[PDB]
Amino acid sequence: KDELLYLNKAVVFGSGAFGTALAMVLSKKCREVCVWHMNEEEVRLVNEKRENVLFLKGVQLASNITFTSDVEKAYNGAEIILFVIPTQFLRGFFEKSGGNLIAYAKEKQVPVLVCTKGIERSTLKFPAEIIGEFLPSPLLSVLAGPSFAIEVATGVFTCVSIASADINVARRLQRIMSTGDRSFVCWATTDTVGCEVASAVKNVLAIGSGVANGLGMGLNARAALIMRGLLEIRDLTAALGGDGSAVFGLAGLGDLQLTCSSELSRNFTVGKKLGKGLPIEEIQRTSKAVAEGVATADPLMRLAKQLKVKMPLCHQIYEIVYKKKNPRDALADLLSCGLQDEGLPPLFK
Amino acid sequence: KDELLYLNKAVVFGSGAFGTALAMVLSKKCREVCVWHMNEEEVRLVNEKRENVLFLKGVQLASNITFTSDVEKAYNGAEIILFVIPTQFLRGFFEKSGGNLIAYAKEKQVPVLVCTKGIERSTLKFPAEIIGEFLPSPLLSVLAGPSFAIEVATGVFTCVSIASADINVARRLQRIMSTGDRSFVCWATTDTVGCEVASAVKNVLAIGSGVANGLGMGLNARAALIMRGLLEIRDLTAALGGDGSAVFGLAGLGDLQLTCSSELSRNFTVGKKLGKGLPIEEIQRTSKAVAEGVATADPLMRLAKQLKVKMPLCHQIYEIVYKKKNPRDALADLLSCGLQDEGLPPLFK
Ligand SMILES: NC(=O)c1c[n+]([C@@H]2O[C@H](COP(=O)([O-])OP(=O)(O)OC[C@H]3O[C@@H](n4cnc5c(N)ncnc54)[C@H](O)[C@@H]3O)[C@@H](O)[C@H]2O)ccc1[C@H](O)C(=O)COP(=O)(O)O
Ligand SMILES: NC(=O)c1c[n+]([C@@H]2O[C@H](COP(=O)([O-])OP(=O)(O)OC[C@H]3O[C@@H](n4cnc5c(N)ncnc54)[C@H](O)[C@@H]3O)[C@@H](O)[C@H]2O)ccc1[C@H](O)C(=O)COP(=O)(O)O
Repeated sequence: KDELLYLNKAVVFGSGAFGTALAMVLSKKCREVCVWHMNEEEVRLVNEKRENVLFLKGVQLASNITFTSDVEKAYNGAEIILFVIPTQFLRGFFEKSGGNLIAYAKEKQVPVLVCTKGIERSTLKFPAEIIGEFLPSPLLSVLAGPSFAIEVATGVFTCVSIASADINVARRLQRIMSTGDRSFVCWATTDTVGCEVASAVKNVLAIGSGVANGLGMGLNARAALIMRGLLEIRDLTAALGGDGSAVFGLAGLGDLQLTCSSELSRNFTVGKKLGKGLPIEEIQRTSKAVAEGVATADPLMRLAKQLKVKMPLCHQIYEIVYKKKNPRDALADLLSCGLQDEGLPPLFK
Repeated sequence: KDELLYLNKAVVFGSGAFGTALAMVLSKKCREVCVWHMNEEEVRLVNEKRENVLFLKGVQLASNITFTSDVEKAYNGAEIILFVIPTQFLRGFFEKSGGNLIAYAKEKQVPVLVCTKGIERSTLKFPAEIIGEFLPSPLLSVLAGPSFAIEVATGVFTCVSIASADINVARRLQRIMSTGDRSFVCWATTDTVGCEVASAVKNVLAIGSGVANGLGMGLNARAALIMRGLLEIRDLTAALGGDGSAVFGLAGLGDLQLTCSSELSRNFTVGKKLGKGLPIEEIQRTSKAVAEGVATADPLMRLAKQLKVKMPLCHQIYEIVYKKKNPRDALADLLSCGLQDEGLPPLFK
């Protein structure tokens, strides 16, 4: 079935750049799209201006997108639910505001699409695992790929993966999310673990790429970091029981290479500033958008230690981000290994 | 052993941007480096200016680099030979000027490092196979990775792969080419087929990335092209009997992602101009540097046909370059497939 599905209503819990961008996609597919934001005064401003002046400036909202601070008005009648709340705020949302949403989603068996990327600080859980404490796992699918919000929001060609345990669920969602003007194209997979691992780790690597840039290194170095970094995604995926199909697909390779290669990435930008010598405390004090890699770096290290997975690049980035290791010392220690084989396994016999 | 090796002399056959860049690397490892160039008047100019004003403007040559037009003086006493002559000119060099060089390399068993990328028009041969008509296989190794000439020549951090059938040869060359200031770092491998396929095909794909950019597409689109394109490298590598370890290594993923992402790529730049509406004939007449993808695209299609390997992106790129196909029509034909699975095989159970 290559034919598109359309809905009466979608709800997006996530008022940031990406939640808004995905609301813009859904506006083409749904009669009505509701976006939930926590602050009522800010909601009124966004609705009045027909522009998310908080988190996606310069993009006029479609008329069929409405912001609200009322969780129940947001989800009522929704036929798909998207979560795009940043990782470290997801749990709080369900604890504070999620009770009746949970009962609704369960009652009406509403598909949930997790678009958040990262690892939660103390629990070491991926976003879908956080959500899985509150909602049944069969309702949960994962969206992941190279999808900068500004390009997605304005309908510039974008490919993403949708992962679900059951491939027929992924294929249905692919028909809901994909657009007939071919601006947003989804590809189905079952590798939910590979998708979420790649998504979380790629943000940490992107800080590394930004550090390289800030230190005055070039495009050759960036390419080397992407290539060696993907190995870390691959090894963690294997240790966590993922089948690894996502690693060299849109969620892994595609998103990793995208995020490591542009200042549009908030994580890249954090890296650049660290490489130029700013402390993380000042970066984060003056930042108006979430850089998930910052909070992910520590729980990623703890998870990898637990599973005995060596992640040399992510380890040094963690040292820079959380232990104030001078980026030049981190670089030196990274390259202290001496000469080696590329060391990749054959794909073929 | 990971201690560096130093030579008395190296010779580089290839006076272009990359040959000159690699001579700059070798000037750190060798007492003397000779670069062969076909034209004596231009040789005198380069030597006088202490700058390759023909093909690498703005970079001052090390004092221990000398250009020459005399083949026999170039290789005399050299303990490594690099070939960096563009693919379509390699054969002519051996037929017209290579007789004594060939005897020297054989008699003294001098390691030869092939740095040229592409596929030769009539024969469908990779650069090491062309050279392999004249020099025996145990002397041939291949250099491949994300290594833009300007960054290499000026000592900005670069990683490359060196492939040889015997891993011990590759590891020896790695010790000769890698620098102690850690500016140029080599990784050993045996996947010579994978390296050379990736090197040839990535140039064609880079034209495609350029076309996307010239058509006004964004970074999300670029990431998708890189991800899908690598599958074509992978499939062709399998058909040609490579073990595929290089596909997601520096030669494949690394070099592809680099070349598809920067106007420093000659092939990207050709693509961009094609995407903007310029005919290939105008591009080629105002071109001051080789775009290997242009000439490669034809034999690449013939080889893929011969092997029954589908290469959907490379096919459309070939149509744009050789058959006057409107880039917008090529894009439409690419995007007419309907919704699919990502369809990558698992790496693990
Ligand atoms: N922005 C993107 O391009 C992008 C974003 N994501 C993910 O989307 C998630 C949402 O982040 P966002 O980009 O929408 O973030 P803003 O920083 O734009 O929004 C902040 C939201 O958080 C709320 N918020 C802020 N503070 C609080 C507190 N204290 N409490 C509760 N709620 C709060 C606020 O009200 C907004 O709703 C996050 O997990 C990202 O990893 C995935 C895909 C893409 C891209 O493919 C991508 O991955 C981009 O890479 P990158 O390197 O990430 O740019
Ligand atoms: N330039 C690079 O950054 C680069 C270049 N290469 C390869 O190096 C090989 C040599 O190319 P070059 O870049 O040095 O090319 P110039 O165009 O700089 O030199 C032309 C040479 O050809 C001679 N020449 C010119 N016309 C003739 C004729 N008619 N007869 C004989 N000899 C001739 C001339 O005298 C020079 O020696 C070629 O196969 C490339 O694929 C690999 C690695 C890198 C980079 O990683 C890389 O791959 C770059 O990607 P890209 O997309 O390619 O930019």
